[PDB]
Amino acid sequence: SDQIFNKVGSYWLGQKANKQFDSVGNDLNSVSTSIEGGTKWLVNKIKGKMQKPLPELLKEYDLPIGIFPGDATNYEFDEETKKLTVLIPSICEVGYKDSSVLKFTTTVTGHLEKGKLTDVEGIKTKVMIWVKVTSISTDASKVYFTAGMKKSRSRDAYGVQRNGLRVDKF
Repeated sequence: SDQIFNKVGSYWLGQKANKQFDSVGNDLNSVSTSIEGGTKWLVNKIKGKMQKPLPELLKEYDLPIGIFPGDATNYEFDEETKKLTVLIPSICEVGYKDSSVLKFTTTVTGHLEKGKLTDVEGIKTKVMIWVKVTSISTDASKVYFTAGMKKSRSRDAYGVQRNGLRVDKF
């Protein structure tokens, strides 16, 4: 004797959805460098000309001090800097009871103007206070040493009158 009935229902549903966000990246690139090659002389002719009549002109755009050796007083300027740079052959530190001691660096920068070179960057000068911007005011003729009349030196003898030796030349 049977009348058994067990119906089981089955439902179906399918949730379909999709959200996939990703992000695209990017990177930066910047490579740069530089060298120096202003001095160029494959010939070694021992005289302040090298191979071109240039060095006279540099000192010519500069003041009549010529510093002393003729090696220094080079007239150059940088591009990015736009500050003029005078090349001194070697770093000379000159000290005497004059004041104390003065440091003349090689590649010094400053505001060069026809007549006077104002505000340097490399020449630490102590005449009374130690300052690295004490500059050389010249009247395109007479010179007033780096400080501004604080040290009285006559252009007459060799331009700038102090006993220093830029240790690059003998």
